[PDB]
Amino acid sequence: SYELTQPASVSGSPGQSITISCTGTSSDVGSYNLVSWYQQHPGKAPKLMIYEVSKRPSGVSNRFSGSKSGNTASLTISGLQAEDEVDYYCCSYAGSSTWVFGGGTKLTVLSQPKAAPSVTLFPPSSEELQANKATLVCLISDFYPGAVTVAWKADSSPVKAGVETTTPSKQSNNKYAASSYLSLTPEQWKSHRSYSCQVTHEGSTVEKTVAPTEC
Amino acid sequence: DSKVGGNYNYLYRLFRKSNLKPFERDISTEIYQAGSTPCNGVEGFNCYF
Amino acid sequence: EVQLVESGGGLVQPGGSLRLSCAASGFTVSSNYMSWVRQAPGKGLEWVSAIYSGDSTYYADSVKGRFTISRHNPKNTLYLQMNSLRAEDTAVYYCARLVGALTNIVVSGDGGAFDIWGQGTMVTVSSASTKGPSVFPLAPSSKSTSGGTAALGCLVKDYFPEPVTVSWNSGALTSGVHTFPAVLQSSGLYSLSSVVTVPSSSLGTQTYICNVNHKPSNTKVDKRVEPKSC
Repeated sequence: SYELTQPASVSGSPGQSITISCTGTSSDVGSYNLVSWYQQHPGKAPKLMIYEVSKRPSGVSNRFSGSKSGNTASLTISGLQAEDEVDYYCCSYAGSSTWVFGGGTKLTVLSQPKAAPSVTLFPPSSEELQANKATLVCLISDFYPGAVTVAWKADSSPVKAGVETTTPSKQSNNKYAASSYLSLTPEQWKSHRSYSCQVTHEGSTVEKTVAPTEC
Repeated sequence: DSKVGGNYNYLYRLFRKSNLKPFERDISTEIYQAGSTPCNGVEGFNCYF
Repeated sequence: EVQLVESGGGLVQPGGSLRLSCAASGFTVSSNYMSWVRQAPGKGLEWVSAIYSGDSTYYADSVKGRFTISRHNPKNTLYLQMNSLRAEDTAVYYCARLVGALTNIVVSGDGGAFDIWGQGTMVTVSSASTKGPSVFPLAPSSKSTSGGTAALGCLVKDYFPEPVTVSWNSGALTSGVHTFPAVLQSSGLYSLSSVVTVPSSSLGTQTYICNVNHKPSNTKVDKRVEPKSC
């Protein structure tokens, strides 16, 4: 319920310097000091890289720094690499040993090689048809930049009913993920001829066409 | 002054903020806290009640 | 050895309670750190649990009268009797550390360095009852066999509520394993995936066991993934 202003979308070229901020008020200008910056690969616990803004973490590469003045900020992230596309926060005091911090600046590193989205389409299993259910499991992996729109072609027909697609989630190889599902009935599964899953990733399209079981 | 389960009624102050003067008794539960800029102390780590 | 481990996970219904636990191993909780960060993916976070023992006035003006918790130092484990759990508290917590000022790490400075965490537990407060997950073996196709790398798995579909954990060959298959997170259906059901890229020559010869575990419903399914044998 307590939330402070941060620049959510930040980006910088590798080898450059970027500035990260988190907002306070006039009750935070006289003489305190408590600011420690975070680092999160999305989906797991954070990582410490910067604390004690202008001093030394024990084991940390010294390419990162911070700088402090007035209403003029910096978490100075310099020497950007391909592994800096991570979430960031600060820390701060709230008075009488209390605490508050900012709203999650998310860094995206550009100048990275674009990779075609690897798409795998799975038809429903035979016992799933025995279960009177049908699910088109479309799995898109290893794509960057992650701007994908999953389209379904039921015999060259765009079907939007029953389409559910996940949000882009970071993968191990500095790319994002997607897992889309089309939930249909076995009557509608064996009526159409073919089923294609397509994606629109930075203009590129990768399609997977599957067919119902022959026997 | 030796109980089988241990003595907990008595207490002892290992360290104090400031120096002392002869024939002085302190009646404050104020805290010992690393260097400067005290903590004020409520049972947590890297300061000292 | 030194590790924070979450334990005591179970199903919670509206009007009930449950005793969570964060156990430290290696370092005793009598003189160590515990910070309960509550995380909801995609949005901001909040540190809430205010239990620093000695029992004096230190609390946050947001959870007054809701989160009650006790202290047990010698056993090296803390229990969280989170009473009156609200259904809008769907988040996986983590007990973590910090840094103060006393010892050699700080002689001049401030501190405040969360550095060691737990793994979290999966506790869902849902009005509806728990349902056993349905495991459907997604078999390899002809394209996967002819493509050199076969893709196979078992879709976990139509389970409510979370969680479902999928392992391969009881830990005997780790290379190529990739787990695709669950989907939020319109009706509230969930469906996740787990695909391992295997050699195509190992189809049929090497058994593919996927272990699907759902703790609140207490269901474990050892599903066999077999090729299309018509």
